Amino acid sequence: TYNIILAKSALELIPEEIKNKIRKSRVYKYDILDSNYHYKAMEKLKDKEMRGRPDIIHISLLNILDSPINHEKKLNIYIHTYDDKVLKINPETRLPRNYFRFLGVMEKVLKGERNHLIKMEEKTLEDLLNEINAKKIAIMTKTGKLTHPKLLKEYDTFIIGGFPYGKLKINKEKVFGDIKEISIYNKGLMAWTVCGIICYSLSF
Amino acid sequence: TYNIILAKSALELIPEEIKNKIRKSRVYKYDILDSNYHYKAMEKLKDKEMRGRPDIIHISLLNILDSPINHEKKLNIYIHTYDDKVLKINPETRLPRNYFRFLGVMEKVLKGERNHLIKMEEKTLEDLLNEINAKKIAIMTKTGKLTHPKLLKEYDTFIIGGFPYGKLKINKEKVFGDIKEISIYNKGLMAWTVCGIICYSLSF
Ligand SMILES: Nc1ncnc2c1ncn2[C@@H]1O[C@H](C[C@@H](N)CC[C@H](N)C(=O)O)[C@@H](O)[C@H]1O
Ligand SMILES: Nc1ncnc2c1ncn2[C@@H]1O[C@H](C[C@@H](N)CC[C@H](N)C(=O)O)[C@@H](O)[C@H]1O
Repeated sequence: TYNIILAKSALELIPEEIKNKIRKSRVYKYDILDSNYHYKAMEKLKDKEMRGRPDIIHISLLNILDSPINHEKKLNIYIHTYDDKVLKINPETRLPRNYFRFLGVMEKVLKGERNHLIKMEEKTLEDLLNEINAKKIAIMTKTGKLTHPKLLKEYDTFIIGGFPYGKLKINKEKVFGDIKEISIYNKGLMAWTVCGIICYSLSF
Repeated sequence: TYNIILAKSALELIPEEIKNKIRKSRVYKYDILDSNYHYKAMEKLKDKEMRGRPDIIHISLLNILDSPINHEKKLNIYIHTYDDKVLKINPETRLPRNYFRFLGVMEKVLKGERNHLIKMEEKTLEDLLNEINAKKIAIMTKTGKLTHPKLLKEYDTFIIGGFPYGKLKINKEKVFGDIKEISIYNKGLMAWTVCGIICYSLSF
């Protein structure tokens, strides 16, 4: 099996820090940080530029969950969040295609309510890698070594940034497995495209 | 330069027959049929089971538009709809990631408002195929002949149903080019997954 991880993902409950600046409305009734609705209240938020984009996770998961490699039960799926929660997504999860419905599911999971298909734990990215015994880790990034996807089969673990803008940073000395930075294209792609390219390279 | 077509797509202004059963609301203000909001009003609509799913198109287009093969300007992109409209999607279209905003864009286009990146014409699928001079056509369907994605490069035109349930029906006698039915996997996949698999085959 392969592990696929969307890491430092822009999927969080609204940070206490800024709840005071959030005026609630009926157009958006979720406690999930979303820049489309909280852009102002996020102005002085640390790393604001990489937070508040849950649709990156939604769209990527729609791609991952439906991929042949996942239908063949050959994937382990994890969402690691900006604030160090890890969601293990059961391969048979039926993810709502509706964005708001999606937010509703995630809101409950992140608040610790039980979900037999999506397990949540508090955990750093590095600890996750060690506990699943990731051995050869490909960190996907447009600034890594250009690499043909037919070579991706050589790694057992793939990490894709689940965030809008930035670069994925990981503490080498805290990870037992070997980490390699890998680009599969010379332009910046969206996260779900990268997830798709990985999944399909694993089947074909 | 390849043609990719999402065909008989579940993307329509509310059908004349059931307009009287559907009121704009604050929850969903768009004149686009969506069964997540209009399920009951669609009870007695013909082919209801393959209509009212704009999200299939939204997600597929997000995959297509961000694919390397499209960044390299090697795609022509078409949405053919259930009611015989054809939307030509400029490769540089920046499609809203937000579903409702996507609906707002598509609603205007379908109503005939000028959009310089998305052109709309009344047109059947067969007519579309003839106009673009499709010669070697792969119709994707799980029931077709299984074909490793590696071979997709031999065709010039790909057709994927932009609908939830059923099978694409095409009058071959009305089509100049050659049509083969092709399966890329031994299981029903979602349309966006098939689009993605095709797009990535074309680049690797
Ligand atoms: N050309 C690429 N090769 C490998 N991974 C990529 C590529 N483009 C985007 N990604 C992944 O997509 C994630 C989220 C992106 N919105 C950020 C892209 C950013 N330009 C980057 O390469 O880090 C990134 O953190 C990367 O992991
Ligand atoms: N295993 C598959 N191999 C090739 N194309 C597929 C496959 N599964 C779905 N598609 C395409 O995706 C479209 C949308 C589907 N939701 C329809 C599912 C239906 N089971 C079918 O294969 O036709 C279909 O019209 C096909 O064009």
